[PDB]
Amino acid sequence: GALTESQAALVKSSWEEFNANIPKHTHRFFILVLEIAPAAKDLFSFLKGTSEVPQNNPELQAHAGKVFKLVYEAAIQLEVTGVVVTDATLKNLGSVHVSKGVADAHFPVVKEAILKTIKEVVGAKWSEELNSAWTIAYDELAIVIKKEMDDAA
Ligand code: HEM
Repeated sequence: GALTESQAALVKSSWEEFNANIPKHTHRFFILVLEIAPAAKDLFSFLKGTSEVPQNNPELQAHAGKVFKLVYEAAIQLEVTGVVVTDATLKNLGSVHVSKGVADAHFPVVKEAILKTIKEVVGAKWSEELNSAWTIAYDELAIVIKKEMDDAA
């Protein structure tokens, strides 16, 4: 619907299972990115010039870890305040995605890699409720980001 408290708890929980194994789950996420769009390898500074996705790289891990934490924090905010707030950070995030060559058409790629990562994290605990929770938070955060992108390009 638009982030009920039970949806918000499901996101927080799954997020906590994600961050219990950062090395594994962030390796997995980038595999799921290149399986959807092999061309995306080149947008990524620590992926470029590699064969396979590094398994123990700190920059890959800190990056993929901020990405997930931002969606999870958008979902708590949609559930608390009813919106995703535009702040320094997300306007900065609009400029950086612009610099790197990210386009609007790119956003569904990262969406499907997050949904698929999360389904492998929770395993048997996966639900349609959890899936649709992650979907709303992502899509609400991509709107605000794309907005910030667009003002500059
Ligand atoms: C809601 C969705 C998104 C979130 C929350 C997000 C979050 C981030 C964050 C936090 C960073 C690092 C910024 C910094 O600290 O410099 C970043 C960088 C980046 N994002 Fe995203 N991102 C999203 C969508 C996208 C999509 C669709 C693409 C395209 C494939 C993408 C590609 C990149 C690239 C290429 C970088 C550059 C990092 C580097 O090379 O070191 N992002 N994103």
